Amino acid sequence: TVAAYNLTWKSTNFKTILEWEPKPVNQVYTVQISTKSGDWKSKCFYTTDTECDLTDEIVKDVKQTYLARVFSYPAGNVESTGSAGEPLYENSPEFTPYLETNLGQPTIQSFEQVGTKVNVTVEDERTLVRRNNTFLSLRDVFGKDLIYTLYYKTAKTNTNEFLIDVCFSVQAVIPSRTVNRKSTDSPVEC
Amino acid sequence: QCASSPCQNGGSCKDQLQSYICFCLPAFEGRNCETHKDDQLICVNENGGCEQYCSDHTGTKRSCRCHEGYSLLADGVSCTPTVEYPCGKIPILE
Amino acid sequence: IVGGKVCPKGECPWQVLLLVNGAQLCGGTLINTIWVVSAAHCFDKIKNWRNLIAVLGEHDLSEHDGDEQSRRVAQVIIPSTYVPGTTNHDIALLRLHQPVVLTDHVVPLCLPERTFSERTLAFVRFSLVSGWGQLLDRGATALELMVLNVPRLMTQDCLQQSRKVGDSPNITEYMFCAGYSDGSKDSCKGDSGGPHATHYRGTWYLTGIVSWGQGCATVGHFGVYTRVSQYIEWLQKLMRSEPRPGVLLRAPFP
Ligand SMILES: *[C@@H]1O[C@H](CO)[C@@H](O)[C@H](O)[C@H]1O
Ligand SMILES: *[C@@H]1O[C@@H](C)[C@@H](O)[C@@H](O)[C@@H]1O
Ligand SMILES: [Ca+2]
Repeated sequence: TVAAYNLTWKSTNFKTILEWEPKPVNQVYTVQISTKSGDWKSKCFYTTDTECDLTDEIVKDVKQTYLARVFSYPAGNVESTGSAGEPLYENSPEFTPYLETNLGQPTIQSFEQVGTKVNVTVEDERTLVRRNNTFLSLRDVFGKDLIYTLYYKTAKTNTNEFLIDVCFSVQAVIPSRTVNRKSTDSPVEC
Repeated sequence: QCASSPCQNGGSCKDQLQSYICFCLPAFEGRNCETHKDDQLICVNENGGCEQYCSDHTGTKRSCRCHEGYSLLADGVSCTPTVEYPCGKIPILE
Repeated sequence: IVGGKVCPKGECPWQVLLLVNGAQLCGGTLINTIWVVSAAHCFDKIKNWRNLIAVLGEHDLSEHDGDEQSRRVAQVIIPSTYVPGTTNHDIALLRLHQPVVLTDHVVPLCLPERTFSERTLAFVRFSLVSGWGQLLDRGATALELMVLNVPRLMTQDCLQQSRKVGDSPNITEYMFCAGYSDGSKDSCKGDSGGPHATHYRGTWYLTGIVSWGQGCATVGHFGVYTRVSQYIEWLQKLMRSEPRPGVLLRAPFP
């Protein structure tokens, strides 16, 4: 019976998946996830998949740090290390959604070219984070934490709108981030 | 990239650089919304939703049960003391 | 208990204090009116059994309010695989001579079903250990009941996080570790035999027993407990069956 390895978090816009290896040869897996002091909660019971969507659990508090671990079982079973009499498992890296989730590639929506100035506006794109069955937007979750970055040489704003004068691609940015600080360039427009 | 409509069960797809992302309806999860929430009432999952004891059954719904001193309520999941000092309850806090 | 708090009176009502000759021995847990669960190793020395006594409803050891009830302990049953002086199979079950009386202040802890206990209670993160033992590795035993919340670990985590030691015993399938490895909070000597108790939707359940230890609150180590889930059907066969003569009994295990 083989322990999972290379457990990794793939996350964009809070949509969150844990992947690991190997592909199961006569064994199944169960994932446990938990905050650093919550109880553990099972997902993906006895799957032969090597991934698990943990989005629902992690969007319940995006500022918490989560640990997941993945258990391996035979056949068959339901038992055991033998040895310690528990399921063989392995641990994921820690994961703190608010600080590590990849910002999705934004999309410019509006280019009204008013006077001597063009006003290019960026879209407040929905995330996997829900309040009452409905989805919060990037701006709802990050507030004054998220700025944007325009190439058109470069500009920048911390609202969802720019304004320049006499080509166009954007960039979500969270400056306070140690990692995945910069989104990926919106698809280029004009 | 979303062009192959990969979100099942009514979900929306939003394409990404080199991939996509499914926004699922409330009762579904999974990469492709393929996972049925309504559908994993088993004991190793939050205790089958039972307050105390869980029994899984071949082919049928799991049933809940109670410790001695307790009896199962109408809702089929909760327990209620049937005695004066039930085990594992703190009367000063009750 | 190193690093805990005073348990407010009657908030650990299943807490038992074991005395020999009026001297502190151990903790225990009340699982019904006549049966207390303790730790085998407490009974390794015991000169005169005549006076074994369990105290229920005890709180402040230094004086005497309404609530205590004392009982002679009629029998001490320990697993037949326990070997005196070693760590494995550290559980004892004690028959009181007469039942205690359940009050505000004296209440049994639920002995859970085994698979409930493997499956659900083992993944409730925090549980309470309590006692009147030493408040620090070499220090003074307590006088009011001390309580402490520790997190449980799966044994692989335990083995991974602990400093290796010449000759420290194996953490077996009859054991688990909960506690902290930064040296702040642990159970300690004289906490033995009492309860690690898990709260789950409104009811509390024995999940473990205080057992052993590299010192207490030692940097690099966790508390080790007896995994009560292995002995549930042993505990129950014994409680259901017919009293036998003798004070110490070695009952077959499994
Ligand atoms: C539908 O099509 C996408 C790409 O547009 C593919 O990656 C999915 O796996 C498929 O189901
Ligand atoms: C996109 O959002 C998802 C959650 C569902 O509402 C779909 O019907 C919709 O198109
Ligand atoms: Ca007293």
